Amino acid sequence: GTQGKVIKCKAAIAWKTGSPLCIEEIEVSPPKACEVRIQVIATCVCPTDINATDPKKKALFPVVLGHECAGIVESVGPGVTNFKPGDKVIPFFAPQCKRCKLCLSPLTNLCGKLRNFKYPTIDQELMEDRTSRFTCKGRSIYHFMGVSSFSQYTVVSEANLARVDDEANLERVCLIGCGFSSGYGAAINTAKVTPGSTCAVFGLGCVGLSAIIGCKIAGASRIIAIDINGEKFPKAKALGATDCLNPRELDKPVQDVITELTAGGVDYSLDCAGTAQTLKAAVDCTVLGWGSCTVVGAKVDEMTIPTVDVILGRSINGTFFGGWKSVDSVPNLVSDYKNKKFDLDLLVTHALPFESINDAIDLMKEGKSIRTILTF
Amino acid sequence: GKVIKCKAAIAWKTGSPLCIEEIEVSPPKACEVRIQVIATCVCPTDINATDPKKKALFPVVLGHECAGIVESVGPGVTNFKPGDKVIPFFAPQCKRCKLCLSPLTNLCGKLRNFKYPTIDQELMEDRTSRFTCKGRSIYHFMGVSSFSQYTVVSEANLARVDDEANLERVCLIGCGFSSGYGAAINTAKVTPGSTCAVFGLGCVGLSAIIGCKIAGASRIIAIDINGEKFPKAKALGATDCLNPRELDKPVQDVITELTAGGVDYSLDCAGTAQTLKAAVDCTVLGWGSCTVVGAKVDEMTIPTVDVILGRSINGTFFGGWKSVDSVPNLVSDYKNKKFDLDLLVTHALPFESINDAIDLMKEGKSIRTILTF
Ligand SMILES: NC(=O)C1=CN([C@@H]2O[C@H](COP(=O)(O)OP(=O)(O)OC[C@H]3O[C@@H](n4cnc5c(N)ncnc54)[C@H](O)[C@@H]3O)[C@@H](O)[C@H]2O)C=CC1
Ligand SMILES: NC(=O)C1=CN([C@@H]2O[C@H](COP(=O)(O)OP(=O)(O)OC[C@H]3O[C@@H](n4cnc5c(N)ncnc54)[C@H](O)[C@@H]3O)[C@@H](O)[C@H]2O)C=CC1
Ligand SMILES: O=CNC1CCCCC1
Ligand SMILES: O=CNC1CCCCC1
Ligand SMILES: [Zn+2]
Ligand SMILES: [Zn+2]
Ligand SMILES: [Zn+2]
Ligand SMILES: [Zn+2]
Repeated sequence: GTQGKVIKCKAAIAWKTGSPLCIEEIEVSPPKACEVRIQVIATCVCPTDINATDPKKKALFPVVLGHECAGIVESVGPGVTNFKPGDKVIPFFAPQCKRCKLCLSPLTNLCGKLRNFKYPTIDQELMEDRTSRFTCKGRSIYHFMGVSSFSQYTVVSEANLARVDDEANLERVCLIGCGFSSGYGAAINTAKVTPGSTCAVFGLGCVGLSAIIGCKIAGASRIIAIDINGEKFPKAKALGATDCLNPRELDKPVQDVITELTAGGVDYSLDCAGTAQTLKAAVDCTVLGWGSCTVVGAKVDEMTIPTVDVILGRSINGTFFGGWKSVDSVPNLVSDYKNKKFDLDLLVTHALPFESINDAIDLMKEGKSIRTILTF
Repeated sequence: GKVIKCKAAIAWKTGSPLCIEEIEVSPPKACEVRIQVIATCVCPTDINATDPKKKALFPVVLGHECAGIVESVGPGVTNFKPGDKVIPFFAPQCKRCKLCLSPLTNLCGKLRNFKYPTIDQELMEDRTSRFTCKGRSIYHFMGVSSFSQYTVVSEANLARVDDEANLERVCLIGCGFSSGYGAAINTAKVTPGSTCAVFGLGCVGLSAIIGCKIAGASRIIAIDINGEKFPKAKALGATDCLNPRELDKPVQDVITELTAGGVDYSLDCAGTAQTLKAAVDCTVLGWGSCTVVGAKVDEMTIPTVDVILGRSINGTFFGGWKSVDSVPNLVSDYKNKKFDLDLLVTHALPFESINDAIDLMKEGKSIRTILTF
């Protein structure tokens, strides 16, 4: 684990699609220029990781999945000075090189670092110099979304991580790595929820729940939580939801129930589920004139919206990592948590050994968990 | 309260052109004004009403883009008097509802059908018509019905304008110009130094180009499959012109390459499945904004990834202008030469030759044909 030397450690590898992850012993090369090798302390399983193991979806194999985590810097490549061994950090799929047009713009959190703009899931599958830091059984392993946290040690670009509070609880702040930040920021930054406004959140998993926390912090007077899984309602309400609706138990489309309940629709809707149903419902349930729909989750490649709807005032946009300038914002979210601005503990339903990663996956696929904290 | 006998164009049924008929225009009741139409244009929306594939009501007095003068006002009306120059419009501002009070929209509670606005405001406020022809009551069209020497509109559908206004040009403010102009300024919210793309170069797209220029855009790309529309687009500010028919690559890729990433704002003033798709594709990632103005199809398919990567989509209704309050100002701006509406008028024809104005429009030979009496 010493600097400059290759590290051998446990990691979950997906040798191919539609298969369960395999606990292997891999070789993690040392960081090259502008890279940082991190000791992953805690990591969660995000549906996007599972999505990668879906035969119906495009992906690269073999690969070290995982991208939501927190850890400690083990070593930094040549020329790196903003990071040093011992620092607590949180990597993320959304880079912020701070040295490009996109990074300079206050209108986006995208970065010129990103290359693929049609399949973000298969981008950042290798380091800058198009090579991998991972090796297992003489084979080269693909990185995932610039993070690959399903390994006790991973190497990431400097543009893909932030140093956080020295006293940050790595087993909770790891949620800031993707899930929490994405939903929280979708409400605050992308949808731009305003005080006294009404909101609708579709999908009550970690993202949807964080979106609710965000709407609450933003001052929404009413937050309608929608999910086909009634179990998700208690946690939703505990986080600020004022109304809960299960499309499965309604005789009318859920968007028409929301419209009636609010006498015209909500000011802001956030789809944190992403199905054909939710995407359409998320747009329909907003008020005409100024209704705003924000796409957060997306299980489908397209959404179809009537021309008359946009003409009559409905707007549609979407988020990428909650609209946060990652490097600058992540440290702030960690501080907000330290100051108890929101409670990340309510997002953790399970905590298993890394070896039990496949069980963490099943729990999620089965919708029996929000987030499962995996530790090595 | 005299009943006026005049000529007007009536659409008796779908699939048939308008007919010049002698009609009886009843006097204005409460909160109403009887206008003497001085100049009116045919808008593609007027033409669509007679298209079998489109929802519409019959019989009907079509038209909604015009300018005229007050012939007589209804009981209690004080904001209008005979002789005042006025401009009616489909976007009402009754100033008696919740929507009118809201600074986040220019919609109005007077509107009732939000799925088919073209068949809305088909009758006055008291659900009765002011038009009669051969013992038959005729529907009004979008609260205006300008294809008549005289028409009656709700007070919420008109505004008094500058006494020295050239009704022969300011009539464009009744719909086409206001919508395109406002789409750029109010809806897309074009910013100084920005790059824009305008699809469809008819009266709306051209006005959108004018809007983009006034808003300070530094680059305005004009796209149309009809190259004959470019000269005027350039005359109004277009910096680049692209004809999809003459490009081997999809026009959106050409726009993206020509701008190294796309434009900041796109405005679709054509409305086909292709332009709507191109309008979104050609915007930059991160903050690209597509504003739907024209719409020939009921739906638009947006890739989920586009929105996630920063592109946004919205639409305009009468250019987002609070009609009653804004219309008078647009007239003043023209008076002050803030922009020149004369360029939008390509032809002039006697009202009775309305069907010829319609044919010109369908041949793509015109922007706006003024119909006079
Ligand atoms: N845009 C961005 O930057 C990000 C997007 N995401 C995406 O957001 C989504 C949500 O993430 P998680 O909360 O972690 O996932 P999750 O699987 O825990 O959440 C899905 C929830 O939506 C519900 N649902 C499914 N179909 C539904 C329907 N028809 N109507 C209502 N509810 C329905 C489920 O019952 C479940 O509670 C995922 O699709 C994920 O890939 C995650 C991070 C960032
Ligand atoms: N949202 C709102 O409140 C309003 C919407 N409109 C609508 O806006 C649209 C435009 O109105 P006008 O300028 O008066 O109509 P128009 O018929 O004169 O304009 C259409 C123009 O687009 C071009 N075009 C057609 N297919 C094209 C393609 N694939 N690519 C590029 N250009 C293409 C045509 O050659 C033509 O020059 C109409 O659909 C109209 O109903 C008009 C007023 C207000
Ligand atoms: O879950 C993490 N990341 C993904 C979510 C879908 C859009 C791109 C980023
Ligand atoms: O062209 C004039 N008006 C259009 C405005 C958008 C709705 C259909 C009517
Ligand atoms: Zn994720
Ligand atoms: Zn950057
Ligand atoms: Zn019109
Ligand atoms: Zn009103």
